[PDB]
Amino acid sequence: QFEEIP
Amino acid sequence: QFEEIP
Amino acid sequence: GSWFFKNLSRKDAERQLLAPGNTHGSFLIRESESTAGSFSLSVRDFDQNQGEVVKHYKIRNLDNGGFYISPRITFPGLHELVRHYTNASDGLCTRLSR
Amino acid sequence: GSWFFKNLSRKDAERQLLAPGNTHGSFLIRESESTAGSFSLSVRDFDQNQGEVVKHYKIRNLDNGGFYISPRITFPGLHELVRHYTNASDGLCTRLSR
Repeated sequence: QFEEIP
Repeated sequence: QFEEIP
Repeated sequence: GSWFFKNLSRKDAERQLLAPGNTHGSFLIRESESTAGSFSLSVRDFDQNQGEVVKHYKIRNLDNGGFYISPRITFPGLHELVRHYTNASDGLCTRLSR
Repeated sequence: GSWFFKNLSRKDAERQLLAPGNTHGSFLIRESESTAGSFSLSVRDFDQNQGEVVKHYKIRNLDNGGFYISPRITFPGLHELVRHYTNASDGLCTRLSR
């Protein structure tokens, strides 16, 4: 699903 | 694209 | 389920078919998202040059509601289309496994 | 109009970016059709395992009307968000083209 960007 | 069949 | 999939593009079927537990004949019928009622048969096979490939055949629609891949034989449903090609390749690159 | 699309779902963003003519860094911001004000950035990129992929980033909303993908940098609007990531990947899988 979604991309984890810190 | 698509495979033809006789 | 099992073999019928809705909203699966060509590339998504390939990725699915080309995965580990699948073999030649592993297939799926997928329904078009921008066009309901336009189906595609996708089968995992082998090409002497490329190795494991996934072949795509367009399912044609009959006016009376049935379907067919080759003009030589038509079916009333997709279950019949599948049952046929699982017992004989009949023109397909390979007999489907299921 | 070029990068912003209303009512563009994930799968339709995927077929769009994954089409020829597009390169790595090609993208679009799309708004949900069932949740107005819900934005997603879709980016085309290469993944060493799977080839040509489209990565999805969730654009969040601030109660002041701002937007952000990473809480490290927030923007007054979408244009500001797009200009930022076009000049630096800053966390993203790749910088945006255009």
